[PDB]
Amino acid sequence: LDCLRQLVVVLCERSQLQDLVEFPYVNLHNEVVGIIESRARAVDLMTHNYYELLYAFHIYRHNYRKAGSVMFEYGMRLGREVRTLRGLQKQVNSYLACLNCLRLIRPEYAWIVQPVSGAVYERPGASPKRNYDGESSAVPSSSQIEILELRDLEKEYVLAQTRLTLAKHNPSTAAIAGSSAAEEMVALLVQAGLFDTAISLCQTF
Amino acid sequence: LTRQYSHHSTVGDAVSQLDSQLMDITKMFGQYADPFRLSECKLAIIHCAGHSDPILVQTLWQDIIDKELSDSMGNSSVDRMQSLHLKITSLGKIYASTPRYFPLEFLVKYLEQQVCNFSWDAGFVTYTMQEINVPVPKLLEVYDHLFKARDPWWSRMKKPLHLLESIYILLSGYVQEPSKVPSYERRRFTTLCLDAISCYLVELQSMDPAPALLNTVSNFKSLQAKLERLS
Amino acid sequence: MKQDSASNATYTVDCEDYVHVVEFNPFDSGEAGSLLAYGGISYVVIASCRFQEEDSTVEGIEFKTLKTFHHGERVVAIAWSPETRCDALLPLLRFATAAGDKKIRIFTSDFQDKNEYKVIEGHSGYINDLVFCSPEGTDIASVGDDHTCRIWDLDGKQIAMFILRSPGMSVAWHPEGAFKLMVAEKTGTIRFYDLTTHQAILSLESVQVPLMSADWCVRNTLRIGAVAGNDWIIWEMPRSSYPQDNKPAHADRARMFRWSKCNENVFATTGYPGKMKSQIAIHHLAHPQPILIGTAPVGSGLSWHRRLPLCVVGGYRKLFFWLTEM
Repeated sequence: LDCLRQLVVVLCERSQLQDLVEFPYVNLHNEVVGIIESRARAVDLMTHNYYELLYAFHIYRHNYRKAGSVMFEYGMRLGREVRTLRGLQKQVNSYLACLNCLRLIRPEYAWIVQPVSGAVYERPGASPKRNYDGESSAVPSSSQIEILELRDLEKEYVLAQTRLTLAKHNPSTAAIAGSSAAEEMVALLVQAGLFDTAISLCQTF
Repeated sequence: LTRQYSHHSTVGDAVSQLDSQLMDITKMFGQYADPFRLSECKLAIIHCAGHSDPILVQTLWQDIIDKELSDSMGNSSVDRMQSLHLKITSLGKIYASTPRYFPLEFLVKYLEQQVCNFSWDAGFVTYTMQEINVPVPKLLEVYDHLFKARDPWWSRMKKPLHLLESIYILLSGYVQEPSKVPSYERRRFTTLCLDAISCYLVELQSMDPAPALLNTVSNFKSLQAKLERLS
Repeated sequence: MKQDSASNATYTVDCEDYVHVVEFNPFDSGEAGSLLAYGGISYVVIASCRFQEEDSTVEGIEFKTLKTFHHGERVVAIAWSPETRCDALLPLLRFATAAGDKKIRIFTSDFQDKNEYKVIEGHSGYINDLVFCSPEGTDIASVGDDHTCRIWDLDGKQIAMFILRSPGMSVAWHPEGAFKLMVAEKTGTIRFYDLTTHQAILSLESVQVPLMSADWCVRNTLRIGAVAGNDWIIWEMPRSSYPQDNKPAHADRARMFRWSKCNENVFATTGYPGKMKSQIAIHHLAHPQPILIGTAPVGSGLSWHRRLPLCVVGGYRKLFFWLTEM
C-alpha cells in the first residue's frame, strides 16, 4: 500500500497519466481509487486535474456509475470552493459529463449515492473536533445517505447552467450566483432581465 | 591576527601595515588572508569582490567548521555543539540571503556528518538552519535530496536512519508551530509533507526489521496523522 | 501524432572548424575541468570544459581551448593516454589520432614549447578505431578496413597483429585487464583476445549486420553494448553468447554506441549522418524507449563525460552536449 501510494504520486507528478489508467490493479483497484480520491480531496481544484484523472480511470474500465459519481462530487466542490466564471464553467461541464455517464447506464442503475448536505466530511487527518471540555465529540453515527436519480441531477445541471448564464452576462455576479438557491437565482435572473432562463428555472423547480 | 596570532613574529609588522593605509581586496587576500589561513576573512573577501567559485566557498565553509571544532577540542560535547552553533548562526545570518556564498546542501550534509561523528543531538542542524532563517520548505527539500541520494557514508557509519530522524524533528517542529511556514503556502507544504512521508514509509518497509526502524516507522505514522489534521 | 519532442542540446559550443570526431578524456587529468579533444579537417583541438553541475562557480558551460595541433589530414578517431595529466609540476598531454591517410599519430605536449608527434605506419586500409591500453598507457590498439587489429608501442613498433575475417569497426581494452582486448568486426562478430597467450578467448555474434560500433562497459566489465543495422544490442558475459537485449535504435541505421562512464545502465547511440540531421538517443536499460532524443547537424563522434551523465556529439562547427537525469 505504501509503495502503491508512492507509485500513484510519482506518476501524477511526472504527468504519466496513461500508464496509471492502463495498469490492471488486480485486487488493488479500490486502494488506488481511495488514494487518488484522498489526493483529489486534499488538493486545490484549479491547479491539479485529479478528478478528471479519476473520471478517465473509471471511463477506461467502463465503470460509468463511479465516473458519474466522481464528476458529480467535482461539480459540487467547484460550486462550494471555486466561485469564479471558470469554476462555474468547469462545474457545468462536470455535471454534463455525469449526466452523459448515467445515460450510458441502464435506467434501473442510473443513480448516485451522496452523503446529505451537512455531513461533515472530516478532512482525513483533521484533529478530532474537541468540545469545550477537551473530549473527542462522538462522530454522529448516521451519515444519512441520499440517492440522487437522473431527474435530480438534471435539476442541479440546469441550476449550474443558469448560474453560468448569469455569470457570463455579468462577471461581478459570479460570487453571488455560486451560492444562490433556485428561489434567489430567480430573483437575480429577474434583476438581470433574463426572463426565459428564470421561467425555465421556475418550471424545473 | 591580533587575537589568534599575537605570538607570531610577523603579526606586529602585518598589523602596522594594515593601519598605515587602506588596502585593495587582492592584496588583503594574497598577503594576509591566505598566509594566515583566515577562512572567514577569505569568505568575506570573495563576497565583497562578487567572485563566485562554489568549490572554494565549500572549502572555506569546511575550514571554518573544522577550525571551530579544533579550537573547541578541550571543551565538553555540549559546549562544542553550542560554540559551532553560535559560529554557524552568526555567519549564516550574513550569507543566507546570497545562495552563492551559503552552500546550504553542502552545509547540511557536512554538519549532519559531524553530528554523527560526535554523537550530538540529531535536532542540532535543523535547529541551527531555522535560527539562520532558512525556510522550512527549503530545508526539507535539502534533506529529501540527501536521503534520496543514498550516500553509502550513512550505512558505513552505522547510522542509516539519521537523515530520517532529522526530517522527523524538522516536520515535528512544523506540526507544533505551523506559523513557521507562511499562511499562503501552508496547505501546499502540508500536502508535500504527506507525499514525502508516504515515500519514506515505503522505503523504510524495504529495509531489514530492526527495533530502531520500527520506532522510526511509528514516528512517521504519528507525524502523518498530525499533518492530516493540519491540511 | 506523437511529436517527437527532440530536446535541444543542454549546451552548445562554437568551433573554428568542422567537427569530425570528439572525445572526452576518460582518465583523471587532475584539473577541475574535463579535458576534451575534437578533430577537424586539418587540426586537433584540446580544450577544458567545466559545467555548472560539477562547479557552482560556473554559469552554464565554461569552454577553454588549451591547444590547437596542426594535423594536415582529416581526423577520424582520437584516443587519450592514461598518462595525460595537467595538474602535475610537469604537465603531460598525450593522445593518439587516426586519420584519412591511414596513419596513426601520437601527440605529446607539455602545453608549452615541447610539442612532438610520432607517425605510425603499417595499416593498408582506413583505420576505423584506436585506443590506449588502460592501465599501463604504453600500448595502442587499432582496427581498420585492412582486416587487421594491430598493437603498437609508443615507439610506433608493431608488437602484435591479429588477422580479422572482416573490417575491424571498434576496439576496446578490458577496463581492469591489461592483456584483454575486445575487437568488433563489421560482419557482426565481437572477439576477445588475450595478448599474453595471443589467443581468442571468446566471441559474440550480433543478430543484425553491419556492426558499426561496440563499447565495453567500464562500470560493469560483464556488459558489452553495440549497434548493428538499425538496433542496439547488449550482452551480459559469461552468461550467454546470445544478446540479452536487442531493440530498435534508429530508422536509417545506427552508427555509434557508447556506454556512460558514470552509470552502467545508461548509453547513447547515434544514427547514420543523413543529409541534414543525425539523431542522438540516450537510453536507460530500465526503460523500453530512449529517455532523451536529441539532434545534431551531421553528427560526428560520440563521447561521455567521466563523472557527469553528460554526452557530447560534434556537428558542423559545433559541439552539442546533452545532460540526462541519473
